[PDB]
Amino acid sequence: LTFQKEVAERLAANTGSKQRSRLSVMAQYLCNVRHIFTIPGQAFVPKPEVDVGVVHFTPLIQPKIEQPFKLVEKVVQNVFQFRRKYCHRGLRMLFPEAQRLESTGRLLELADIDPTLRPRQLSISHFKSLCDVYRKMCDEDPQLFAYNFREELKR
Amino acid sequence: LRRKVQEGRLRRKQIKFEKDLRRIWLKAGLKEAPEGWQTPKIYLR
Amino acid sequence: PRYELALILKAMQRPETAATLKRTIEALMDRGAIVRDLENLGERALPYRISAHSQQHNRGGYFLVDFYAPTAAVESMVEHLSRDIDVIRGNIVKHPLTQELKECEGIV
Amino acid sequence: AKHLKFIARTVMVQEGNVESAYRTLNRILTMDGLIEDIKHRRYYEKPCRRRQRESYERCRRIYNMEMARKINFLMRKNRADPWQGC
Amino acid sequence: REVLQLQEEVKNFITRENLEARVEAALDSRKNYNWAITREGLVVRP
Amino acid sequence: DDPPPSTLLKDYQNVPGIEKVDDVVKRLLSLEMANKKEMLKIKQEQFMKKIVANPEDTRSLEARIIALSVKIRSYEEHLEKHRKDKAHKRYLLMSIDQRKKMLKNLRNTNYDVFEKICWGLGIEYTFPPLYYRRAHRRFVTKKALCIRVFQETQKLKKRRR
RNA sequence: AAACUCCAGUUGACACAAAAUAGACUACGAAAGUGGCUUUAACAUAUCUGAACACACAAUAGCUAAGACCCAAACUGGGAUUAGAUACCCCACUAUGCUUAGCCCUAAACCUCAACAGUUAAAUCAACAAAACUGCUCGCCAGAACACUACGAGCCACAGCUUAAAACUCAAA
Ligand SMILES: NC(=O)c1ccc[n+]([C@@H]2O[C@H](COP(=O)([O-])OP(=O)(O)OC[C@H]3O[C@@H](n4cnc5c(N)ncnc54)[C@H](O)[C@@H]3O)[C@@H](O)[C@H]2O)c1
Ligand SMILES: [K+]
Ligand SMILES: [Mg+2]
Ligand SMILES: [Mg+2]
Ligand SMILES: [Mg+2]
Ligand SMILES: [Mg+2]
Ligand SMILES: [Mg+2]
Ligand SMILES: [Mg+2]
Ligand SMILES: [Mg+2]
Ligand SMILES: [Mg+2]
Repeated sequence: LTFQKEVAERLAANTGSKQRSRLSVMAQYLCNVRHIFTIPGQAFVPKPEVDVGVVHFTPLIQPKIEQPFKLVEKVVQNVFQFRRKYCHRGLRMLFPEAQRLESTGRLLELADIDPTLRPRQLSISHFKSLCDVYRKMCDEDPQLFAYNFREELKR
Repeated sequence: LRRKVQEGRLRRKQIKFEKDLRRIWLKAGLKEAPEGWQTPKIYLR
Repeated sequence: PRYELALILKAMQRPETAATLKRTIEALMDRGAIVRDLENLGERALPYRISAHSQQHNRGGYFLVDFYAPTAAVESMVEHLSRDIDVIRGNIVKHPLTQELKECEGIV
Repeated sequence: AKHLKFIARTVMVQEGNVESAYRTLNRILTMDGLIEDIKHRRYYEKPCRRRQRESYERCRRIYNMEMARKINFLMRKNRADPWQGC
Repeated sequence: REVLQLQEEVKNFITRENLEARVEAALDSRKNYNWAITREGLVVRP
Repeated sequence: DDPPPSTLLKDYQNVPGIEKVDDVVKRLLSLEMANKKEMLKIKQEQFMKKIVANPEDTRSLEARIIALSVKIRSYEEHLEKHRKDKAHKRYLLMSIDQRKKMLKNLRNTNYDVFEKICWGLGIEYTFPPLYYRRAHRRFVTKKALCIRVFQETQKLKKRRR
């Protein structure tokens, strides 16, 4: 598939890269993703002001996270919402305020994750651990997976 | 991958620093390092 | 230095106003001040409604206290004026007479 | 809010001429700068844009006054030709 | 000259001895700081 | 130490009959009822009387050093309370550098006055470093090790002889 | 259209937010910056020049700890829209904008004019910009690209900042 150059780079970005983001984790925990080559905008007949990358996806035999897609999506989005901060600042936003501080600590201890790790420095195994522990917490709390902190801030 | 390369380079820098420090006291005649001396790790936080 | 305290006091009867003025001047003296004069500008409607000490005021008595105090006194005095319940608003300024009236030759 | 009402921005009607009173109030608000303030406060103007606008307006006013002064000064010569023919 | 002016002026300062009398005298007095200016630069007192 | 608050202002200290006035006038004409700058003026006058040969000559290098030292003390007193005042930190640092330059000139020209100034103002003249280079971690550790290695070499040589 | 109807209008009480008009002024500060009121401290140097690294500062953005939260608002949701819609409009709400103690050290950080001293006589003067020059000092530059890059080194910075090349290639830029 063809994407914009930046989107293709983010899809195929390694840990620590300036383009490491939600799309990187989401695509790479399920597929082998390769950004093959880039086509400049001058090669398209109405010339755009952006470059175009070509990305190849090969589904993995063993997905790197054995969890439901929406759970991983929520975890990755909340991790990357504050991209330049410590990862725990994004992780605490997964829980209601009353148990925010305690639940974040429990999650980080059970997942064995250094709180000072930034989102761009998290590998797919860290996300696997966090997603497993969050799945356990959701199973032990039926209303947790549907929590939206913005709606709680509306009130 | 640049993290692995960079940390390997930092390790090699620390090794070079230790080697130079050792060279000095070996040339000075001391068989071992100065009594109680321990080379600090200055290239790692 | 020489200071001027502009005091807007609650609209009270004469005895209470006298007591408040005595208390304020005594606080000034206790903080090391030498009071030069006390001018009464009159009781008048405030330019706007002022809320102080959980009370709304539309009228007030305006007074001026000229005095000399050490520089350290001013801050302390301000705190005292914040606590006096009979003071709507107290402000200490450098006395305008100390400010020099520089002379000019006109429009260049 | 803490001020007395019916003193600021208040106009009395003369002989039931409500339109004239409204137009006088509009003039007062315009020359006091309140209309332009209200209209400019609807959206935030960035400080750099605000500074550029004020500089442009000031220099436009200065240039226009200088041009008007020049035209008025040179208007005196615009009369009938006293040496017609030669 | 400044010293002598201050020496004569201090005689009228408020002290702890004359506080009450001066307070009452001020209460029975009014001072006006208001005055207006004309286009010709002339002070018009109230 | 600061002048006592009862001391008179510099401009009202030689008026004839200033000692024959009321206590209230004395208070009004004392440092107690003034700002800090008059106290600094009194400090400068005291230092001039104690140090310089001609206290009236404010034009000499020693007088300038005294005035700048008083100003430096004022800036230090300000910065003790105002720790985040970067402008006054800059003023203090520039003033210290300028005083060092004046002290260097005084040392080069008049050594006796230089000694008298250094004693009177409690100034410890220091010679500038010869080289200006960063003392980074590697250099610091290496220099420490070299000093130590010299020490054990000295001990070993003493044992040998 | 969604949204709200614990909504809306008048009246009263009521900020850790931002400071109409003055300002058509052109001031203060080394620069960055600084425009609500009062008070206290307070704006170095009586030769000049003098640093990527020494010593102290540096808008906005960004990061640690704590706090405040009206309004604004990267992102994140929802409403409306062609025929692959509006990225753009509407609603809600984050980081952030604020305070305290620390980092980070970047700008079209620009008057795109290095600091001091002097001249207005010369042919004024490639052009444009902003009239043309002189003395003296420091800094910097010697074709383009590779390259605000690689390596080395330093840094509370960890795909960050400063310093900064070579090979191959071209007759230009
Ligand atoms: N390198 C020194 O420590 C030093 C000492 C005395 C005088 N100077 C003089 O400073 C000038 C610059 O010398 P450079 O080109 O070799 O230095 P540089 O610019 O090449 O930097 C190398 C080192 O010299 C220091 N340095 C740079 N400029 C300096 C200065 N003006 N004064 C003191 N140290 C400075 C730097 O901190 C750095 O550590 C020379 O005229 C030199 O005579 C330098
Ligand atoms: K500019
Ligand atoms: Mg200099
Ligand atoms: Mg140099
Ligand atoms: Mg900064
Ligand atoms: Mg910030
Ligand atoms: Mg917020
Ligand atoms: Mg220079
Ligand atoms: Mg080149
Ligand atoms: Mg670089």
